[PDB]
Amino acid sequence: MNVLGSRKGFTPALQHNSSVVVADNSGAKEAVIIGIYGYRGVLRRVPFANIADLVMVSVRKGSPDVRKQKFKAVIVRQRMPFRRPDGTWISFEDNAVVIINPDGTPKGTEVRGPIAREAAERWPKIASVATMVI
Amino acid sequence: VIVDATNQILGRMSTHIAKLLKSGKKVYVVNAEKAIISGPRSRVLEGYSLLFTVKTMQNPYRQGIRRPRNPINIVKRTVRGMLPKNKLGKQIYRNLKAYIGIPKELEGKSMIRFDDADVSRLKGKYITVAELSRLLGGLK
Amino acid sequence: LKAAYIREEIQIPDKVKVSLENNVLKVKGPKGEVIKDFSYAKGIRIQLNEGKIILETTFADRRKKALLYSIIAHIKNMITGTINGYRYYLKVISTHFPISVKVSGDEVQVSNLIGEKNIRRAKILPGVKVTVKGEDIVVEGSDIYNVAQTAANIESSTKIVGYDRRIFSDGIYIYKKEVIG
Amino acid sequence: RKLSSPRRGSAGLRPRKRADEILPTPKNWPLVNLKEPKLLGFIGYKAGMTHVYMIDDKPTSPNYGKEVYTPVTIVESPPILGLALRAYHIDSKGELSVLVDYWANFEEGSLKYLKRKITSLKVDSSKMKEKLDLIQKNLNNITYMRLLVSTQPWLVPSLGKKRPEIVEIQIGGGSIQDQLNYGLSLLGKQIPVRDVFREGQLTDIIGVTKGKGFQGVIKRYSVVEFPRWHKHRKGSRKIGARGPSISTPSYVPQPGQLGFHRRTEYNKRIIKIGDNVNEINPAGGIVNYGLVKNTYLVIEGSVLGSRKRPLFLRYPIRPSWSPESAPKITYVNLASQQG
Amino acid sequence: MPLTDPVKLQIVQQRVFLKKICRDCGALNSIRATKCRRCHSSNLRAKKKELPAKK
RNA sequence: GUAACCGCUGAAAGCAUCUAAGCGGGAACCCCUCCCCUAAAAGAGGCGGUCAGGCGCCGGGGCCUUCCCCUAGAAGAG
RNA sequence: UUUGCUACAUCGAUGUCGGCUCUUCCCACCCUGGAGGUGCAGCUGCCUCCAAGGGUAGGGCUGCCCGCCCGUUAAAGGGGAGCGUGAGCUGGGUUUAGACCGUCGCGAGACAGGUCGGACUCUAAGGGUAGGGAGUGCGGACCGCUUGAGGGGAAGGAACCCC
RNA sequence: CAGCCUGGGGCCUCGUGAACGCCCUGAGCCGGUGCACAGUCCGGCAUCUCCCUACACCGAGAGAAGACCCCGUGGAGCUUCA
RNA sequence: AAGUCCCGGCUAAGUGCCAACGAAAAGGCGUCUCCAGCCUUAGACAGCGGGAAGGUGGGCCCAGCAGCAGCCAUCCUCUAAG
Repeated sequence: MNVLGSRKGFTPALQHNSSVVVADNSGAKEAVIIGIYGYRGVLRRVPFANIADLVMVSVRKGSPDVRKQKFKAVIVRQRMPFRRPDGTWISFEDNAVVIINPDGTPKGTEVRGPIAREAAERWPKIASVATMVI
Repeated sequence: VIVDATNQILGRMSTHIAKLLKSGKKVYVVNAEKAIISGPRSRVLEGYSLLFTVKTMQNPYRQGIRRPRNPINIVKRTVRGMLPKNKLGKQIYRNLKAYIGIPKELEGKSMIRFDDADVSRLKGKYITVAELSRLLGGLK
Repeated sequence: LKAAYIREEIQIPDKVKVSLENNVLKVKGPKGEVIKDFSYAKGIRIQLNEGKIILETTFADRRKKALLYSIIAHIKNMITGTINGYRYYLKVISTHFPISVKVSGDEVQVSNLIGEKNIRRAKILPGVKVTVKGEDIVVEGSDIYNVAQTAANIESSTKIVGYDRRIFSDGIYIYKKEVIG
Repeated sequence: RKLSSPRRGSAGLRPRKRADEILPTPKNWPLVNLKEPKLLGFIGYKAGMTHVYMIDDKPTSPNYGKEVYTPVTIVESPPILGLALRAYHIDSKGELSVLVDYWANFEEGSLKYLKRKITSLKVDSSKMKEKLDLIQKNLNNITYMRLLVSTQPWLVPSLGKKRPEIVEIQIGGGSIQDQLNYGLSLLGKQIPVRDVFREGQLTDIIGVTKGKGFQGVIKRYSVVEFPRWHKHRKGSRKIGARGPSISTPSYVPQPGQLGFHRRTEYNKRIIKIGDNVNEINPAGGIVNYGLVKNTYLVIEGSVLGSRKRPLFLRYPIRPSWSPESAPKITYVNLASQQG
Repeated sequence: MPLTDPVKLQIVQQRVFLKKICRDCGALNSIRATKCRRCHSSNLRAKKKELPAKK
């Protein structure tokens, strides 16, 4: 959307059926990645995702009105280390996503925890509600 | 026996070369790029482009391999199909040499032609062997 | 049917020097000179009389007599070209974005069509003069083919507006021929 | 049911055989490229690798005018020795044979290092006087001029050898007569790297890659290993079928030699040419190589070959862009490579 | 038409009396041709211009 | 260099007409450029250098194993 | 490329479903490239012609094949090679011997109906292929440098974003 | 979506020392012919000789007078309303 | 092994170079040939300039279709002209 024009590609951190935490107050707590938007691959390979990628998730744990429903989300944190163009390696404590509306605005009104800058640059509406950006 | 291949039909000339070879003679074919082939340009090219597998060519003449695209190779490959398939047909094939232009050592010698292979025999629409090799890949 | 004998005459006017040698016919005149080879006219005898051109053939089928009458039209075009010039007009039609055209040596460059930043370029054949007056383009010359081919190259380069769009009349189009000069 | 998957490996690289020489020469050379007489290549030795911090030069780059981190390879390049002058022509048969070679070492350039490779000319056979007038007589039908050069390995102690390598490098520039004059001035002299290249240029690297011996099909072609049970089940590191037919059972993967192949690279940029080796040597030496003590090149990215591999550097034959000077370097990693 | 006829019954210089379309092969033909120059079909039709005003 | 096709000049067939003669354009296609193997190419290529000296003999030049090794390596090879 | 019809070949045996692995081909074109028509304003559609250089993926259900469905994608085309490939694997299906049920039979027993359990042999004369060494020829014994007939290649393909 | 490491083999050398395939040694391949899928026949295109390791695609590869199916005025065991 | 044999014609696609053996309906004035019928120096065909038409653009129905929207007739200022 806004920063893909740089080298937007990192270590392949997440897959299909990988679990993530939902880092916002939308109601969900845990989810499972169902689809990766944009990937097109080769024989036997599972589609991958890293920071600032749009994904489809299915909520496995949360409030009754969001449990077992499919949403769009972007990856904001990842455990596996990735390198910034100025040569620094970053690593987070868990894999997390934030759930967005179809037009890109966050569904929740608050984001818990730190956010990578590549996610804040590509998704301006998320950066508007994020408090700390790393 | 020196054969001048200027303005001569490729197939008609080759049948006289083969009989000369079969009688135990050495045949030099000079001006091998000036012989003609009847038909339009497109007609002749697909006659030779359906043999293509792959592309490149990389020396002085000498091989004679599955895809001739040199004016010397084209003339030699045409004669080879008219020769006997026994062991003599291989010994006799070594007595034929084709050149582009007249070499230095054959400059002042008498050449022959065959009057029933002349370009005057056909209504028109032919190409030269040099023009064919230009499109096949030989720089000539 | 086979026409047993057919013969035609082309009158050479004054101020014109016609030369014929080994099937090559060249015509010299005030406006210029034209050289054309007629080696492909098999079965046709071309005679250079003292004051006219003579073309003869016998037992012509539908294809030999079709050839003979095209050679006649070519010769009469050479004579006309060296006495009077050929002048084709092209019109410049634009809807919203004005079109700019300019001549640079042996090339015509067309820019700012329906808005695109590509520059369209057209070849100019030898012996031809191209000038831009305004909303019109004028192509000069003695050989009719070179004048016609050059004006058609300008015509063809600007067609590309005719891709992916319902035509709203944007391009450069041929207009007329044959001013006295 | 017969999904689609691309074939494993390139069909254009077969045979994957061992290279027949350690220093290959290019078969083709870049065009004149509108210059004045100069050589179109140089010879170097691969030392090691490190990383620098430069400010980006590419005006179209996303990181323009910013400090970015780049790996680099270090290539040690002493001067070479110009040995002979070689002229090519289209001979009878219409080929590209060699007309004559004009050697010049006797006036100055009496070397026995050169006799470790060639038991070269005696004083009796220094009749090179009439080789030169043959070149001048047969001028105007000469197509290419090439200079035979020799490396000087005895100037590199970490490279424990003294016999040299002999290659020929092409001259591209003005006229043929102009190129003959330039080639006679380099003859018997020592050619620095700065007479050929300059900082910021692009190059093409030709050499031999690191050898790896007889190998399987999972390393040679990256075929897929048999999944689950078959990981447990009668042999997994193999292909199932070897073709369908008796048509000369075809070009399918087989085990064999991996590495030590002649390859080529494109568009490798030179970032720095240095003489002060204290700015490039890491603490404790380059691991498994030694210390740099000659002129060196800093080439960004990777280079084929192992340490102490002779590399041929050539002008770019399909260049991507045309750089200008000064990719400014702000940091060089001089830390130890052990631990 | 983006490529008119030089001195003919050409149009876009203030007309729209366009060309003729073959129904078999699809090629363009002259306004006064009787059969296609590619296949010789005689199954020809006119290009569509526009509906001028109304009924 | 062409495919489908688009155009010019032009008759057969006074006109018209991209085609019949005669020309010009025109694709991830084909050939060259580029990369890899190439003088067992039978037309089996080219170029620089060594094979001291004395009277078959004396004397001598070269290459390999052995010796110390690794850039290479299943043995060979390099 | 289905299913039938025939009974020419194999009955002192050509291992009989599906899957995996790997290779290649056809074109009757799904996407990528070119051109045109339209009841083509633009965006998106629909249709016709050339073209096989490149691509055509991940999962849930069933032994499957077909098929239905989930989230994507430029598109997730369709076929052949003894229904390519068991001296490469597997062994879910199927067609032995054990056993249960339903229907049928006086019975022993049968089904083309369901269900549980049930073995996968071999050290490669020859060819082919992948690589690595010597010899003879060219051409008396050696050291070094080359050319570029010929041969192979997909060495690149595609999408998203900026203006 | 594979990578690295270890024991025993394999690889090179000394000693002991078999078996199956075998009309023939004459077996490169593509298109055909022909009981209808040829190493040997026809037409082409190829092909200098020997040795080592590795692979098992082809030799309708090796191994067993097909258990399936049908026939024979061949059997054997079981059954009963023969 | 024996004809680059002779005469009259056709084909431009490499069609074809096939006794038994491999192509239909349909389309082509592409070109070559034979039959019909109808116009031609009392000026044919095509083309070119003009007359290129008038009461009337008659009209029924209609604000109006002023051939050609729902049925249709049919009269001369005329002669080198409608």
